[PDB]
Amino acid sequence: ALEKKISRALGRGDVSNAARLERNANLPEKTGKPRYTLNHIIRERYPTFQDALRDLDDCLSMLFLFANLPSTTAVPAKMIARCERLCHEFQHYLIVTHSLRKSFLSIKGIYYQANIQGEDILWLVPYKFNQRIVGDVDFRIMGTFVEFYMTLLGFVNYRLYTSIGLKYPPKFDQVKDDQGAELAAFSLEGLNDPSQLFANFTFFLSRETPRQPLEFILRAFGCKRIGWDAVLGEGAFTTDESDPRITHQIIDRPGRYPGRIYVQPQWVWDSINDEELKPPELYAPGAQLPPHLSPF
Amino acid sequence: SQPGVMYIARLPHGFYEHELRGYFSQFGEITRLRVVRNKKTGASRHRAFIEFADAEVADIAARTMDKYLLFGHILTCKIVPPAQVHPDLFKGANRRFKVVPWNKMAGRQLERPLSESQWQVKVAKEEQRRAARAEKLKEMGYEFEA
Amino acid sequence: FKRAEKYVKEYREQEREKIRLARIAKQQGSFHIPAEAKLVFVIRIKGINKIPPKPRKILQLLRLRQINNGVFVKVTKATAEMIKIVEPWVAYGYPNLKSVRELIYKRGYGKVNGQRIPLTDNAIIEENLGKYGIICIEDLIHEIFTVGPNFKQAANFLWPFKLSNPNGGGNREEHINALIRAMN
Amino acid sequence: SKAAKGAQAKKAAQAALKGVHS
Amino acid sequence: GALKYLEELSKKKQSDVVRFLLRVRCWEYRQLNVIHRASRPSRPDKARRLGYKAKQGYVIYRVRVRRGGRQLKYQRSLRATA
Amino acid sequence: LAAQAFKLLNKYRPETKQEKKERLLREATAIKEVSKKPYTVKYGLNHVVGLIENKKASLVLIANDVDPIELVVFLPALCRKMGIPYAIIKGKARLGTLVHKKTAAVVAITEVRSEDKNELAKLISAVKEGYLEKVEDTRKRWGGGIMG
Amino acid sequence: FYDLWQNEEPQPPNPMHIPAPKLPPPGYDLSYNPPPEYLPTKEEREEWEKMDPEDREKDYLPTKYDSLRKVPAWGNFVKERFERCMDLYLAPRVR
RNA sequence: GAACGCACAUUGCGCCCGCCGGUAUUCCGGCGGGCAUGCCUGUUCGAGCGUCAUUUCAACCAUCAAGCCCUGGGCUUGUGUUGGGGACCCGCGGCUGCUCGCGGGCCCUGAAAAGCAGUGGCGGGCUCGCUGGCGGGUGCCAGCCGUAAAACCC
RNA sequence: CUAGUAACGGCGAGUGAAGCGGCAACAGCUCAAAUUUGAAAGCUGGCUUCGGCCCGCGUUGUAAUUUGGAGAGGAUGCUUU
Repeated sequence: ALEKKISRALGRGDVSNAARLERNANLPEKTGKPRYTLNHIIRERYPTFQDALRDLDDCLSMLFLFANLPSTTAVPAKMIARCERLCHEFQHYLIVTHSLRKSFLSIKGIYYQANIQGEDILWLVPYKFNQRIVGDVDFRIMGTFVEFYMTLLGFVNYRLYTSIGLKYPPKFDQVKDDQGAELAAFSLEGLNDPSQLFANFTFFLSRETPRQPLEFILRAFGCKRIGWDAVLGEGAFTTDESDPRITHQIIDRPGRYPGRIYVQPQWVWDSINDEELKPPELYAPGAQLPPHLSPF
Repeated sequence: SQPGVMYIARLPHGFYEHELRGYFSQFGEITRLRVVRNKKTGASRHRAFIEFADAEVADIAARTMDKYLLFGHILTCKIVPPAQVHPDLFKGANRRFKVVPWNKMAGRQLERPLSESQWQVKVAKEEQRRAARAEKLKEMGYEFEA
Repeated sequence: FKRAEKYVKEYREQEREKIRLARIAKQQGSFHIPAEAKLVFVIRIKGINKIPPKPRKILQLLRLRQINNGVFVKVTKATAEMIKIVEPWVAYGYPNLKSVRELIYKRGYGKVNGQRIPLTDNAIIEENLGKYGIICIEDLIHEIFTVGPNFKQAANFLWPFKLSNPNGGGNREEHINALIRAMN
Repeated sequence: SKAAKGAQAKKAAQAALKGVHS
Repeated sequence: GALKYLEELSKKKQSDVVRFLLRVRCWEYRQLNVIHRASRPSRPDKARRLGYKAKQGYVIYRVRVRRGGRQLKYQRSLRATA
Repeated sequence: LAAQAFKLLNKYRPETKQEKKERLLREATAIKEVSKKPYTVKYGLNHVVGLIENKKASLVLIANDVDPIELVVFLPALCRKMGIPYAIIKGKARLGTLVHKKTAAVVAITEVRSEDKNELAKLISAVKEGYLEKVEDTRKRWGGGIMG
Repeated sequence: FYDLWQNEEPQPPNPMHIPAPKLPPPGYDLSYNPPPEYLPTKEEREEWEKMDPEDREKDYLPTKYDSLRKVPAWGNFVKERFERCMDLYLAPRVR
């Protein structure tokens, strides 16, 4: 009926009444919030939190892909930005509480397994690359899946942040995010084996490496200082290679400081998987890499 | 099968030559068209004559475009009767009316070097026109020299 | 069927564009911009139906014909004159790092052998270019942002971007970021 | 010939007076 | 304003305009129901002077009544039967 | 001509309820913490008839589908008698959209702001050259018939 | 924002609601640097590139890579991800 | 019973939303709440060879920039005009001359209008000749310039 | 009371009032025909944290002003809530 009213206002020549009716409609392109109120349905479907985590497996998988997916008429840009912000807030929760346990990467992308309240969650992210959506696909049911899982992940994030005492939503400023802060845009303030891995070391990732996943892994297990290039992002350490503070630098190429140690991301992944510090000599650049394993 | 000449007046600035031909070519085939324009400056006088091959389509166009409010101009679309058609009325039809800088020609003719005796014609013209002006201002009284 | 008001409107736009082209051609093409070369994103918008010959030649030299096409262009004196010629059809300005990064990661396609493929593999872009120093997609990202000698071949390699039509989202220096933010 | 010209002129007159849409 | 003109027109019921309009309406009413709801008064000046207001709660109802005698004449008026 | 007239009358539309309450709230808070006469399209049958009779109206647009047609039959003759230019338009719903109502039997314009007075004058001349003389001979004749 | 679990009490799951089964854990065959026992032959890779999609018992073959920059992104990801969505809402669940 | 889910002379027979008990998500039984007609106001849904509107007639020059000079006042470049008529005053180019051009001063007129159109070229287009190349005609040019030759085009 | 009068009537049967006068009781008003036009100022519903917010009716006329022993509009100076 309100769509009938806004069409009536458009056909009647009343621009101001059209603006009032579209303000009243709360249409989900100028807002990014889900179009309907879905509190009661997700309350009745999920009575407790571990079922919310069990479906949050697929929910968070959908949202990470959707944040790496482009925008069309059925999927606008503002709730894609909300997907990005909400996924990044969830990653901030994981890197604060160290709830991530396992991480396995592949030609799918990367699967991640995290335990929350004794429940395992597996969720998959593809790489930072152009994905073609050729074929016969329906994007309206995609948008329904979108708003459903914004509702679920927003309420799960609020519940988990209240459980850990962190304030929600944590603030982020638009200047540094518009400079490319990515995971450094969101500031989190505490009041309104994983830790021993990378307790006190120094990490730098180069211009070739995917910045998002290795930053997620490094911050997830409490590595204190991780830096990157100026063009990969903003809000990091000094980007100069001549700084002697950085001990391990992740490179994958076809400087050469003696005090600095040149390693490859396979070394990071096997150190995360095995928890036994697989050696950098065996995973040195310029040589054929010995295989790793999927620990699942 | 006689052609029908059409007088269109109160032309808006813009409805000049090819727009007239196209818009009334939607109405039917045009044999000729001419916009009356000024001599000194190339500019329309808000007036035009269009000759169609069919007289009935000319009457139709003039009837349904007569009092048309176009760009603040109410048009004047009247069919000139066959007896009152001037013979060489479409003299410059289907031709561009080029804008020619007459005053720039006059100035660069004033710049142009005359050689030896046309300056003698210059001073001769100067002297007897000064003589006539001297008679005119000696009628009232004002002396000059040189 | 087309009415007379369209004809007179068309003629008025063509005339105004003709005097404007004569004005810019007569006047010495010096912008109020420092002589250092810059980088600007250019996205062309619907405007005048009939394009004069010099603007369509400049748009073809800047490869902007299809719906909602965008291209990065250097800023020196000649390019400033070119973009000042085609001002009413284009909108330009300084992009941001996240703007170019997201714009190439969501919509980055390549041209080889006169055909347009999606960027699927880094092996594809390495087979396409080979030996000018580019080795991945992040390479042409900071080649677009940080100035260098490899602008022309990289710009010729990339298809220009067919951004989705917005739902309501002169010269400016920073509002273009919000434009491409809503254009994507 | 003449009938086609008359029909085209009447169609153009109806398009000019009563419009084209519907 | 206009109701004065409509009152003067209603006072000429055999003139061309009013006769034409009365015949066309009679044809339509004859083919409708005997007692049918009228959206608005056909004679707004007459309804307005009798107390009709364009307000929720006011209704017009058109009704046809067979004319003629009941030589015993019906002492009840046809308007009362309506 | 209807498009030109509706361009002018769309320039001079009245205000909706929301704009009126918004403006009145603005004056109220300005008083908490100068104007000229408003110029609008005049509507309503009795109001417009009173404007025509007092020679205040400048142009009158009469709808052609008033279901009790007696409400408007005298209006062209009245405009002819008092000298106000008039025209018959297609649609009472069109005049209604202009005045923010469902329908409008007749609208009138009396006076305007300065910046388009000339335009109004041209429009008046337009109808009195484009509609009034094309109607002048057929306004007196009976219509219809099945002769043939 | 207000808390969703303001008054939380345990609720017994009724037997008719059948939850969707979770995705299987990742096997050893899906690493991009797998052991040499896991590498298929080139003839098997050609036969995999030959016949039609969705005719396969297994949708992936392991491919060895020397660096993360050498790893590309498979785009049908979205569609197969899209595929499983209508699974959970159009492939019915049998207990 | 006006008597109102249907019948009524039977403690009978249906539809919609729920519950309980007895083998029970399937079977049976019972229970709770609703289901008449005319009309008024509102809501929502739907029909009509009843009816209108749907191909911007808008804005977009510099709302100040750049350069001088003695850093405090100006100067310079930024070329942007509807068309006619008149019972006038001139100036300057032309013509053997009448007169005609270019530029002023004074009036009048609705964004008004009823032939009078003539100045030389360069290119491109069309056309017809000679064996892609060579030559001329043109009331073609929504292309330039002012006679000397270009610009533009590819 | 007028008054079994006037009036009407197979002028037979008969039928049959009213004004005035005395008294009881007393009380007056609302619309339509006007342009609020310098501002539909009017009203039914629904939502309510009850304070103010939405849809609708209505310009083919809902408020105010006026009702012919009247009235309106200006001016004017007192008197009323």
